[PDB]
Amino acid sequence: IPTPGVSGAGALHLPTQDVFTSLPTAFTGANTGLAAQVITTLMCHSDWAVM
Amino acid sequence: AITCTACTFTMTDAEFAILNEGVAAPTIDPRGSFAGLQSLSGAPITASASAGTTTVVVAASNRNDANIRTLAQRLRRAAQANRITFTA
Amino acid sequence: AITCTACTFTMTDAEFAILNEGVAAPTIDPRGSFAGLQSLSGAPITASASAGTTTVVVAASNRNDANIRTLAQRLRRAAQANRITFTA
Repeated sequence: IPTPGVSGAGALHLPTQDVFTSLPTAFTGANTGLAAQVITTLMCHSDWAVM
Repeated sequence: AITCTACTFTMTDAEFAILNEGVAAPTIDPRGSFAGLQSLSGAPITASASAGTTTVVVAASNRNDANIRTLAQRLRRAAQANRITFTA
Repeated sequence: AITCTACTFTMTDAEFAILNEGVAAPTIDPRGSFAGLQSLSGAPITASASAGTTTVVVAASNRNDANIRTLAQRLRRAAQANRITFTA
């Protein structure tokens, strides 16, 4: 199943109360496979989200 | 003299059938999420189907604020309950 | 996906100015009754004037259930407070 934030098939962790865009899965251009992978790091304060 | 001239929602036939308790477009199932709207003149909510797309509107003389709010609330609740996307 | 394709309200220029703190149609007063909605893709409310009639709509990408419900609620409250007839 896709990682959180990514919209694929069988996605389970997509946002449901907010408008969202799927996190990038691969860089484009001349980037090669290992350098074409995407990791999303989150710099956030404690009030960035509410559960 | 404040009037609502259009309160329209667009769906696919599958999602409408899910939210109408499996019933097709032309009629409103009493157990569904489109039943219970207050009727000022006849049916407050009407639905039509065309090319696989279902249009759900509030009737011409039933477009008060309460009907619009109730329709939006029921659509949101049904979409969240049935894992349907209520795109803006 | 469930989407809203039309959320349109019609009033007069005098009534709109009453609701918009006296400002003309092509401007939403930040202190008025049409300010404070959720901005998803810009201005959530757009108003236009034509032939003495003001049309207030929710923008294309801001038509979620919350904006529609809040707009209906604010219209009802402003009409009741200012004794404006919501004929719809």
